[PDB]
Amino acid sequence: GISRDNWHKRRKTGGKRKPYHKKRKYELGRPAANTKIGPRRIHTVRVRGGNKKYRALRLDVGNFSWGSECCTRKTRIIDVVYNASNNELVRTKTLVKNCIVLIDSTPYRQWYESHYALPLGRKKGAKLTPEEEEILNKKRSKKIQKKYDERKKNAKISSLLEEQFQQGKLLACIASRPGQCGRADGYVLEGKELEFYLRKIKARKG
Amino acid sequence: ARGPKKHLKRVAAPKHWMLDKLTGVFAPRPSTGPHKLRECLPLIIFLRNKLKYALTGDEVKKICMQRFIKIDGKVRADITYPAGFMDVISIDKTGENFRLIYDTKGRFAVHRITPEEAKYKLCKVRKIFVGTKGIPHLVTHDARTIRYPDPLIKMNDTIQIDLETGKITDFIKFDTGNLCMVTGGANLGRIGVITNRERHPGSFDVVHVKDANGNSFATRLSNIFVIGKGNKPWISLPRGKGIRLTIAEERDKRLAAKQSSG
Amino acid sequence: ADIQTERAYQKQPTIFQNKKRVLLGETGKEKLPRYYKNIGLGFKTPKEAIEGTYIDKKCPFTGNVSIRGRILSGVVTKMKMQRTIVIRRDYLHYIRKYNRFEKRHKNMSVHLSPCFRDVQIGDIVTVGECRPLSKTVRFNVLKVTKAAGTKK
RNA sequence: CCUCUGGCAUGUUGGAACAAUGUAGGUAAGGGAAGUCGGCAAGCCGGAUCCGUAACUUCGGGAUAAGGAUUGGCUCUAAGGGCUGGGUCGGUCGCGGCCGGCGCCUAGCAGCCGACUUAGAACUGGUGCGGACCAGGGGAAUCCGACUGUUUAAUUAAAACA
RNA sequence: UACCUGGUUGAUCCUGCCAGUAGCAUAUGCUUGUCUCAAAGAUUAAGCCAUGCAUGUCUAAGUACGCACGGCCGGUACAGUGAAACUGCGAAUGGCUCAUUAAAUCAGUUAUGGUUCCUUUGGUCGCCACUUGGAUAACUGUGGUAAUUCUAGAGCUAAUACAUGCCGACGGGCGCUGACCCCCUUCGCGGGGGGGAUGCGUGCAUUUAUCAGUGGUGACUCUAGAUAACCUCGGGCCGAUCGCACGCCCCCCGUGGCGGCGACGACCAUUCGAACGUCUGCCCUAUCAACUUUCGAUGGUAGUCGCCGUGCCUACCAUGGUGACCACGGGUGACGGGGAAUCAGGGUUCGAUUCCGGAGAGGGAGCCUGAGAAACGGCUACCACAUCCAAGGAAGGCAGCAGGCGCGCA
RNA sequence: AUAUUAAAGUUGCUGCAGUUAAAAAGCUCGUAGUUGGAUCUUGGGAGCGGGCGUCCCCGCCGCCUCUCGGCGGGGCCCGAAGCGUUUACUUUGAAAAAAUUAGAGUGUUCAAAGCAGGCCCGAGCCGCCUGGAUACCGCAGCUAGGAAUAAUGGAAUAGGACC
RNA sequence: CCGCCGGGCAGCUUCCGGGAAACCAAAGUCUUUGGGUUCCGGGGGGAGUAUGGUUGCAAAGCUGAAACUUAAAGGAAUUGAC
RNA sequence: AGAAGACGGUCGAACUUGACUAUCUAGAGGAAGUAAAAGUCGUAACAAGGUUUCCGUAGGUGAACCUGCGGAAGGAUCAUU
Ligand SMILES: [Mg+2]
Ligand SMILES: [Mg+2]
Ligand SMILES: [Mg+2]
Ligand SMILES: [Mg+2]
Ligand SMILES: [Mg+2]
Ligand SMILES: [Mg+2]
Ligand SMILES: [Mg+2]
Ligand SMILES: [Mg+2]
Ligand SMILES: [Mg+2]
Ligand SMILES: [Mg+2]
Ligand SMILES: [Mg+2]
Ligand SMILES: [Mg+2]
Ligand SMILES: [Mg+2]
Ligand SMILES: [Mg+2]
Ligand SMILES: [Mg+2]
Ligand SMILES: [Mg+2]
Ligand SMILES: [Mg+2]
Ligand SMILES: [Mg+2]
Ligand SMILES: [Mg+2]
Ligand SMILES: [Mg+2]
Ligand SMILES: [Mg+2]
Ligand SMILES: [Mg+2]
Ligand SMILES: [Mg+2]
Ligand SMILES: [Mg+2]
Ligand SMILES: [Mg+2]
Ligand SMILES: [Mg+2]
Ligand SMILES: [Mg+2]
Ligand SMILES: [Mg+2]
Ligand SMILES: [Mg+2]
Ligand SMILES: [Mg+2]
Ligand SMILES: [Mg+2]
Ligand SMILES: [Mg+2]
Ligand SMILES: [Mg+2]
Ligand SMILES: [Mg+2]
Repeated sequence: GISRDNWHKRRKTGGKRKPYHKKRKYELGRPAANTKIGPRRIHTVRVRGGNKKYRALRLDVGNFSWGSECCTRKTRIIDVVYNASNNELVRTKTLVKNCIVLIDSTPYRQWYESHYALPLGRKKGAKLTPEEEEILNKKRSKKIQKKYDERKKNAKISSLLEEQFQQGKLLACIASRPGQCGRADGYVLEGKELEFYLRKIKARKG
Repeated sequence: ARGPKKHLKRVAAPKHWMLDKLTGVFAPRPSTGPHKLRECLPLIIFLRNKLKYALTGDEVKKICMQRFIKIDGKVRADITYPAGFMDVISIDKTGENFRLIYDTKGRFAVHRITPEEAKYKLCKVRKIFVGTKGIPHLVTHDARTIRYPDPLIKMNDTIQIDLETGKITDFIKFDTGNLCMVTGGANLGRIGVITNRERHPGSFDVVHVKDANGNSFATRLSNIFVIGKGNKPWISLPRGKGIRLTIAEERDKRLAAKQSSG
Repeated sequence: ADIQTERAYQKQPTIFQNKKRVLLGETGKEKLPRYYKNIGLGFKTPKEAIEGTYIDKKCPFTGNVSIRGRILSGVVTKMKMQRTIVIRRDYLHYIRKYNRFEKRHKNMSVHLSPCFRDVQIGDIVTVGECRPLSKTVRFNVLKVTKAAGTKK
């Protein structure tokens, strides 16, 4: 059909190999998924030895990790922003491995508000007045306050991330291979990497 | 070769089955099992070729399917089951019990044994494991995944499996001054203490041997398999004692047996 | 800059360049905690692997690539492929009829780790067989000698 | 080919018809030079990009040889350039200078400007797209004259003269 | 047995060949009493094929209400044979041929720390459950078509086929959360020590990310462990399953527990392998000297696919890669090898042909099922051959075994 | 009849020719190719063994290491390591499908074959005894000895070791 | 004029040893066969032809086959005949 | 749950059309070779072959051949004071 195999192409020297047999059902490819963003549409595929490959065709969510902080809520894949291989893939909005998507910051924000007991994403007095006070309001005292004071200069998040949170999406890289596995699991960009991809995206915009 | 092979030509078959030319086109071909095809004595060949218990395959089929034959104390109804090295073959209705230990030629001797002893078997460890929840395993040469062994049984060492229980019952560690039967290549069925082991990284490990009667040789670790702590082994051995006479010495011994003894 | 030349970010995997919130400046003195391995067979992982800041996945020291099987020696003759070289193994092939030999040269393409600076041509090199990491290339450079003739 | 500036009144007249013959333009089913002294006449071909290019040869050519493909609209992507800027720290003198010490982007980075092209991709239309205009029909051969040049103003442009 | 004779000359010695001489195949001629073995459509035409056969299958143990036989027993479904049909497995082996194919096949050698693996063998296998849903085949009966191993509509009726899905299990055990509570100290904020209801998780496999370094190896990004989540969502998985033979025991009477097999699965090892890779090796040919390359040539980076590793393919870069040590191209009366025939020592030639490996089923291509096929005694096209047609349509593949035609010395 | 091997030292590596029999480029330079002078540890020393001494034979003078492991200070010498400067060469070993071949054994009646056979035994033994060997298997790959031959290194605008 | 030494061109001389020989101190150190290395022949004819390729202003040069034919062609030396 | 169907992709048979390449062949006329043969013309060559032959190269000629230049000894001179 659409065969992967060395037999059909030239030798190191340049000369043409001759086809000593016909195509085989293992020296084999398949047509690509090139999965888009959108509500979940996955197809299963039987492969060699039986088994299954779960080819994502559409994909809305993904299980991205905040690295440093070590939380990893499941999140909506909001948009594909950049992809090192090819620019048409970004234009299409096509998730592949090492696509630099954005993801909806919300769950990480929520975890940070719960855990570190501070606000994230700056505002006047709409989020701070009703909900954050209720998350705080220390009827216990002593123990929990000592814990959250032990969560000291330690909260001190990166400046790039904080800006992204206050906007409300996070630059994130896909680590899974959608078209084989079916998931779009990845990690959030941080530090030097983040600095690099933000710089790439700025150069693209001009 | 569109898929797997389901035959074995005669002549293509292993030498050490003693399978003759003129009879038919095929040999049996072992079943898949705990031993490598080219390292077996299929039940049918153990019976009708070597015992002469049966005459045909059909007779062997009949012997087997009364559930008479009992390979490592379990009952096998496959005539092509690969019984192989250091197993048992308990036959019950007669009460002979064999073992499959290599002759000094390297042919699997017909080696009858006592019913005590026919309990246990001896086995090499191919590898040690650590499976889930930290539970360790062995894997024998005859593909027994024993679990929770002694934290000391390491690779190439040999264990005394009980059989009916299963499970290990004391073992011998692979070091110099230990009895060693060879299960491959040129020195097949020779037996002798180790002497020296030369670790080569990458390529595999040559292990020297010295026979009781002063004759030295070597092999590669894989073929070797230990059977006791120096001179005294942990099993019975077939007569000849895995010593390997030179063709001239054998001829002399045959000549002496003839004429004089009778 | 410097290391990040390609369009994607170029990091070593298997180290997490991130966990930091303490005094004494941003990050440590060495800054990035460099992963390397040793390749065994009594081959010295070089200084420029462990010290050096480059990355390369195909480098046998600082990358996913296992040396195994054959180890051959050749001699370097072209260095125009990037992170790779052609090395010319020579040998005397015997014909029996004429109880004589004939020279024969197989010139293998060979991956050259950037831990090795100062590799010239005409350099006796040792290559370990590895998994195939290009159409032609299967062999990573392991150690270099250069001493046959021209200078240290 | 269409337009502005400027210029004209259709070239010594008008009106009404829309016959034949004409002059000048077009189009034609099926065939395709059967027409004729003779493909005369007209028709095919035509622009560009990308391929591809024979015999023969004075080795320069032949050559747009021949023979193929693509071409619109729209929405994007990539690739090609200039200018200016750091002498920051300390001192002192009037944001500016002068001195001394660091720095010294010496892989450069930052901000500000500006023609125009080339390549690639997506979509799209009743397969239409060099949409009008402009714009080579090809080949195989023979005769003559090498060639470019010249020639009978008003019947001979040639193989004649040079 | 390391062997030579005849022939140029009037004669001679040579160079030199031709001719004899002996093997081995293929054929053919004449001939032929007995017996043991024994090759046999390879050479030409991988040219064409009439007829028949060459792959099916049931145990005590997945479904039996054919009524086709019969029981021995009724009525507590079932008892025992049992065609059929669904279910499962097989049909990828074998057999044939050698067209292709010249570092390709293939051989020795090694890798898979770069993957798959039906089966076998061994490990794992904590309110419908006193057992759920409806569908269909055989069987019954209406048929349609000229014609096929065509099938439609209506009746029924099962399952280990196809579906759904629970008790277990310890308001208990361990991670986080923590309404709160208690003890000590302090001028007191504070500091230290303990306990603790209610919530969320309460993992084998999957995918991602982080942490720490039980057992391993020349060799880890291994194996195992800890945290965070995710579910490759009904089309992730085991989670939690159907059949047969004996027939037992309860500090106890109607219940609750019990061994011996079969069959079934997710994961790990094993085996049979398969699949790619490593090193070294092949006949003639220069009247083949340069070849390869934006239609992957050689590298690099990130993907895609694939069982995985790799220009396998895509994007973006780089300009490499092979060659007189014969590349590239052409040829082969070329499948490779084991081996065969000659032979003193060397060699020379042959190897379609019974073992191993490959490749192929008129030619090309595409694919379904499946552990395994790019299958051909499986399908879908086209081409080329051909067969019935009631002319609307339908079927086909002997390089299986016999046999025919044809080709031919064979 | 034809294919083919020996004959054919008439393809020649072993092993042919090239003054006149066929045959040395008209001559020189010249890269790949092929081929390349001599040179470095030796006599000796000490013993076991053979024909006070002489002549032939056999283990010894792999060095260094103790920076490494151990069969509050140590020895003892093995695992590791400066691995044999880096190969070829040679010898040993391991690994090598069988069939064929070579070749043991064995009266298929003989043989070509085949892998079996043979015994005690009146059969009362209710059986027994043995086989189904070895060799070879280019080249390349792997293993450890040897170091003559042949390559190939190291200290020369200086560098080897040293509480 | 008489010697010696090196290296030239040759000469005579012989049972050096070769060689079918004529001859050759090289054409010797060859069945007692291996210092190194180039080129090159393989009965006679067809044929240095045809064909391609290449060089040359040309004349030609280099490279360079086959079918078919043929039992000898050829070398040296001897006796004759001429 | 889901059949026919359709846009687009992909592999891709096949046909049409060139393009190069190999092997096989018909062909007026031309020009070779070899063989038979009881032809024709001469005599080139071997004896000094009656002009030593022979080589390279030009021209010529019914045919062998001849001539010119420079070579050759494979000469009909190892020698000529
Ligand atoms: Mg030889
Ligand atoms: Mg007008
Ligand atoms: Mg007017
Ligand atoms: Mg006018
Ligand atoms: Mg018309
Ligand atoms: Mg007419
Ligand atoms: Mg006409
Ligand atoms: Mg015209
Ligand atoms: Mg033209
Ligand atoms: Mg003319
Ligand atoms: Mg003119
Ligand atoms: Mg005029
Ligand atoms: Mg005119
Ligand atoms: Mg005569
Ligand atoms: Mg002959
Ligand atoms: Mg087969
Ligand atoms: Mg396996
Ligand atoms: Mg052929
Ligand atoms: Mg075969
Ligand atoms: Mg096939
Ligand atoms: Mg056929
Ligand atoms: Mg097929
Ligand atoms: Mg068939
Ligand atoms: Mg011969
Ligand atoms: Mg001979
Ligand atoms: Mg000769
Ligand atoms: Mg001559
Ligand atoms: Mg000369
Ligand atoms: Mg020398
Ligand atoms: Mg000579
Ligand atoms: Mg000689
Ligand atoms: Mg000749
Ligand atoms: Mg006459
Ligand atoms: Mg002559």
